[PDB]
Amino acid sequence: KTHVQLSLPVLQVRDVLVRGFGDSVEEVLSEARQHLKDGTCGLVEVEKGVLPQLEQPYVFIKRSDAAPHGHVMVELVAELEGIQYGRSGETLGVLVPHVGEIPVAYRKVLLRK
Repeated sequence: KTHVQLSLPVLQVRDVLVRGFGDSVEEVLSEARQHLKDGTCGLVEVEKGVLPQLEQPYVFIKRSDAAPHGHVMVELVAELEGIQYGRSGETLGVLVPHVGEIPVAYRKVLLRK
């Protein structure tokens, strides 16, 4: 399927144990997609002071359209030293590995895969 319904655990930035997906734009997009497929991907909501507490390159989920069955359609955009790889809508948050952190909420998304 071109899209997959996912429910992403929303993590507090100070709880996150693994603060990024790797060391290159291509690696972090690769790893983010693998973790999204494996159900091992968390979401951190972006506010003042969040991104400097995480590791670049960043992987964002961004709204790709204006929401089937409650799931917002999203796609992945990576960022490294202020350059983004991808073009999409509003940021819903930054993706990180999930390794058992307790979430504060869930974000229902339809991921363009």
